[PDB]
Amino acid sequence: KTHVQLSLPVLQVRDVLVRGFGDSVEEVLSEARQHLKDGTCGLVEVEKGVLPQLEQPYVFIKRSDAAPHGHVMVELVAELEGIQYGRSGETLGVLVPHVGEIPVAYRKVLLRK
Repeated sequence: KTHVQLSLPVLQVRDVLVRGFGDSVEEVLSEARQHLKDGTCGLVEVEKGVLPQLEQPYVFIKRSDAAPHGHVMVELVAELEGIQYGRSGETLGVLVPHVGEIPVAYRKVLLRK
């Protein structure tokens, strides 16, 4: 399927144990997609002071359209030293590995895969 319904655990930035997906734009997009497929991907909501507490390159989920069955359609955009790889809508948050952190909420998304 071109899209997959996912429910992403929303993590507090100070709880996150693994603060990024790797060391290159291509690696972090690769790893983010693998973790999204494996159900091992968390979401951190972006506010003042969040991104400097995480590791670049960043992987964002961004709204790709204006929401089937409650799931917002999203796609992945990576960022490294202020350059983004991808073009999409509003940021819903930054993706990180999930390794058992307790979430504060869930974000229902339809991921363009």
